[PDB]
Amino acid sequence: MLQPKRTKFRKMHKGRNRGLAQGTDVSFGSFGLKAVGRGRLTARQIEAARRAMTRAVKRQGKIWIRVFPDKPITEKPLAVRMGKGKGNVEYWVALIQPGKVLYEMDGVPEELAREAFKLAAAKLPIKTTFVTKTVM
Amino acid sequence: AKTIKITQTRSAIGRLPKHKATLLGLGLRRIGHTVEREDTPAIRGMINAVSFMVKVEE
Amino acid sequence: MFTINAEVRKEQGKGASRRLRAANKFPAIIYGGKEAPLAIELDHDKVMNMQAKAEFYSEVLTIVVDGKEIKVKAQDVQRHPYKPKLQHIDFVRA
Amino acid sequence: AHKKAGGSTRNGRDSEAKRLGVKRFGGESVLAGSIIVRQRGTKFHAGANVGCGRDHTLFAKADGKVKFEVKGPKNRKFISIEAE
RNA sequence: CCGACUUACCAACCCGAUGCAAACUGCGAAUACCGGAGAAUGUUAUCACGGGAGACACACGGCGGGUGCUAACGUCCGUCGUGAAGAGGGAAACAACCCAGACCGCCAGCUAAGGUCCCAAAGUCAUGGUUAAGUGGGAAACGAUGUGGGAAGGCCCAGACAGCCAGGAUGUUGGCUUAGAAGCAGCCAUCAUUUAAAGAAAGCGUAAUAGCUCACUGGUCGAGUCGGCCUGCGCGGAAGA
RNA sequence: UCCUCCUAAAGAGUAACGGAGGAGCACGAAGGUUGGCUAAUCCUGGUCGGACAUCAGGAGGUUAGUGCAAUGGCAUAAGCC
RNA sequence: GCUCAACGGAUAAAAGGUACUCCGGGGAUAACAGGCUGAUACCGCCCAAGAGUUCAUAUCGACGGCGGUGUUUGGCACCUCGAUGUCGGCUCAUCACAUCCUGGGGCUGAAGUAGGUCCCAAGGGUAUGGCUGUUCGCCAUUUAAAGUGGUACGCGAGCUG
RNA sequence: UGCCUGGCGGCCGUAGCGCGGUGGUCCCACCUGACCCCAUGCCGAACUCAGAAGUGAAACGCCGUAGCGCCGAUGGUAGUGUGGGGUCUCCCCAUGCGAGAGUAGGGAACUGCCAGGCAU
Ligand SMILES: [Mg+2]
Ligand SMILES: [Mg+2]
Ligand SMILES: [Mg+2]
Ligand SMILES: [Mg+2]
Ligand SMILES: [Mg+2]
Ligand SMILES: [Mg+2]
Ligand SMILES: [Mg+2]
Ligand SMILES: [Mg+2]
Ligand SMILES: [Mg+2]
Ligand SMILES: [Mg+2]
Ligand SMILES: [Mg+2]
Ligand SMILES: [Mg+2]
Ligand SMILES: [Mg+2]
Ligand SMILES: [Mg+2]
Ligand SMILES: [Mg+2]
Ligand SMILES: [Mg+2]
Ligand SMILES: [Mg+2]
Ligand SMILES: [Mg+2]
Ligand SMILES: [Mg+2]
Ligand SMILES: [Mg+2]
Ligand SMILES: [Mg+2]
Ligand SMILES: [Mg+2]
Ligand SMILES: [Mg+2]
Ligand SMILES: [Mg+2]
Ligand SMILES: [Mg+2]
Ligand SMILES: [Mg+2]
Ligand SMILES: [Mg+2]
Ligand SMILES: [Mg+2]
Ligand SMILES: [Mg+2]
Ligand SMILES: [Mg+2]
Ligand SMILES: [Mg+2]
Ligand SMILES: [Mg+2]
Ligand SMILES: [Mg+2]
Ligand SMILES: [Mg+2]
Ligand SMILES: [Mg+2]
Ligand SMILES: [Mg+2]
Ligand SMILES: [Mg+2]
Ligand SMILES: [Mg+2]
Ligand SMILES: [Mg+2]
Repeated sequence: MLQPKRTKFRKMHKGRNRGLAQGTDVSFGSFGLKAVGRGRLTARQIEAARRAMTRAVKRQGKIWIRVFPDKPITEKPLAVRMGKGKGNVEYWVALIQPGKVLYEMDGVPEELAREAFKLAAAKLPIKTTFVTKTVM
Repeated sequence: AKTIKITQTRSAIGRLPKHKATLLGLGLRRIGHTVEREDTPAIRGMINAVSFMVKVEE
Repeated sequence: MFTINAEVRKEQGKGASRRLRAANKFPAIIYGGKEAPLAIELDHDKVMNMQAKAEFYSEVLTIVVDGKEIKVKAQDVQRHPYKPKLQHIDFVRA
Repeated sequence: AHKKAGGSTRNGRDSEAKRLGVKRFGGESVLAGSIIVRQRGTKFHAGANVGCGRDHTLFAKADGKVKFEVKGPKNRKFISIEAE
């Protein structure tokens, strides 16, 4: 369960998920999972994908999480009316723009890394793709 | 003094207040109305602002 | 060793560059030395297959513009955020 | 119950807007005593023919034309007046 | 009496590479606003004073947001438009959407949005292409030798992809483990040999064997074939009184 | 009721039972003026003394300080004597 | 000289009950139903760690993801306060299919009997009582079966109360 | 007129750091002494006074050098005003404006008045 250890404030505005991404390159490993669509990744979603992806490669190589849930999401309880202040923080999410690399992988063959990212992307709401490192 | 002809081709019902004032400063009152205006950069700026709804012949 | 047939850009800007990429060419620049920088456009797909090699980004490339030779180096590349496309390429002479 | 009673917020407070900012900009012709900028602290410093009040209000000490400029080693923003 | 080392532990500060922020800023627009000058246009459209008001329940739509579930024909602000207080044409019907502001008359013409097979006014118009789903004329993740287009790649008259015939063999039942692990529960290795070829085996099978295919190879046939990438339009996913 | 920040869309202003915090004082010096002075933190060495007291040097440069919240400001200090 | 702090300060000086109630109003504003929405709920599907002696997908299915319906608990306050009678029962129904039985079929960890799970199918059929106002629920005994939901949680100018 | 130095500015990092070298005629700085003028929460450290033996060490000035700081295009991208579109949580098209970061590069300041010393 990825989550900031402490925060300056406990609630944040809804905001908008606009623009393209920063960090669209495979900077740490050799292979990567790149987000094609935009949306929200919950810490549970990110962690479930990480379990499948690290277990797929039989605990070999190295696994990098490139995204962090830093945006808290509040939800009003069931059967409460509108107003009476903002809701309580239920979970955390990261905002995802098209092109952002979500996971990186190294130390394993490309055919195995491709299969591992397939299982991992089965857990994510956003469309993904397989990318490799390139020399700029 | 290219003294160009300005015609209004579209209506000014739900236009911005700035666009309505630009038509009034150009001297256009209705669709199809044609006016005589001297060719100055000040006038060309007016035409550019409301170019979507006026046409120029010269 | 790679020969790149490129034609100098007639018009530049955001609208022109987006029109160019829709027509399957993409802009690039050649700067360096003392001559003024030259803005060229060139075919996306030919260079896309060419740059799949790792030696493209190190060895000396050839660019042909108006039948005249310019010796350049692939200084930088801007890629599309998710599609396998090249936004722009920075070339340095010699 | 049929409805669930809510809580209460604790953030309802705010203070009145103080109408700070620049009153006369560059090129304004001002009389003596005219307030140029109302400030918290000295974001703009007093230049020639410009005085600074107790709350750091910059005001004209002469009739003339307002001019903003950047001077000094610290690149601070000074307001002066060309007497006209 | 002050010492000098050491190891696979923890390791702050610092360095390099990465992201995030309404209550972060060493940067920073477009617009908006204020002021000065100039022309043109505008029935003074501007300000001041005075007589009379009404109104202070707003609504939807666009754009920028808070709240809510980026739920609501929800709620709360900014700004613009419309309705209110606005007819006419279009969106089947449909205050708020699109076009457009009705002084009156005409059995006159041109156009806007939107349209032109019939209802129902006007193209059964012209040229090129795509779809076979009545898609068009509701809906996603995901799935699939649907189909069109593009760039490249592997192999091929030294015989290529099917298919058919024949082989697919000796260390060897590799070792470890295990009640058994005999190519094929699981671990490490994955090497040698005769070869035209053959894997310490891709899969089926056995309690373990056995057995059956595949990879690969020789012949037979005698001309193209295989797999990804990008992309257009389709297909399934798709159940309500 | 009042103050500070955000919402607040780079002039002003701008709502919600929106997000966060404070005030109902204090000081005859903590005011005026003149003169003078410049921190936090860390390293090294040093009696009790150690992570951390006073001292010397160095680094560093406001990362401190402001009678009390927050923002803006402050070295010519608005900070200290 | 005013916590006149309800801080532009009604008076120097003031709390409650009303189902015994009453008047003027409002769908400007709640309870029933309709409407919008679909967080929740229900149904379906996607990926498969694992359970299943061995074997992911006979049967299930963790961590997660995407939809459908309008169907529960909700959210809103658009309609009705110059009245839309509100639960259950009785009588009479009618539709949808996400099928309870009967009919047809695929797979099975389907020997047969008997099942399990999907696909097709709405022609017909689809309990009686005990206890509680109950709908439900538990229980007794049947049945081939005792379906799920919509119809103002169908039906009071048809009855009950 | 050339160089060196001091003071007061312009300017506000292309100008500031670091590293290396270089200067004592004059100047500058260190420096000598201090009942004294004056001063230290003590202290002639600083401030002050009386002086010029020594020295350019530090500092300060100057010269050189990119390990930094800093400045920095062209092109592209983000955004965005106006108008129009879509598959409308977000985009796209026409047109106008057009960053930030980064890159190639630049870069060891330039300059004004006066006063002094050396040289002509
Ligand atoms: Mg554009
Ligand atoms: Mg608070
Ligand atoms: Mg009122
Ligand atoms: Mg009101
Ligand atoms: Mg309003
Ligand atoms: Mg509303
Ligand atoms: Mg109007
Ligand atoms: Mg009215
Ligand atoms: Mg109308
Ligand atoms: Mg009509
Ligand atoms: Mg006509
Ligand atoms: Mg006709
Ligand atoms: Mg035709
Ligand atoms: Mg259809
Ligand atoms: Mg076996
Ligand atoms: Mg489909
Ligand atoms: Mg403002
Ligand atoms: Mg603004
Ligand atoms: Mg009051
Ligand atoms: Mg009041
Ligand atoms: Mg009454
Ligand atoms: Mg009434
Ligand atoms: Mg109402
Ligand atoms: Mg209701
Ligand atoms: Mg309302
Ligand atoms: Mg109704
Ligand atoms: Mg009523
Ligand atoms: Mg009535
Ligand atoms: Mg069925
Ligand atoms: Mg029949
Ligand atoms: Mg009975
Ligand atoms: Mg029913
Ligand atoms: Mg009923
Ligand atoms: Mg009835
Ligand atoms: Mg009756
Ligand atoms: Mg009756
Ligand atoms: Mg540029
Ligand atoms: Mg720049
Ligand atoms: Mg730059």
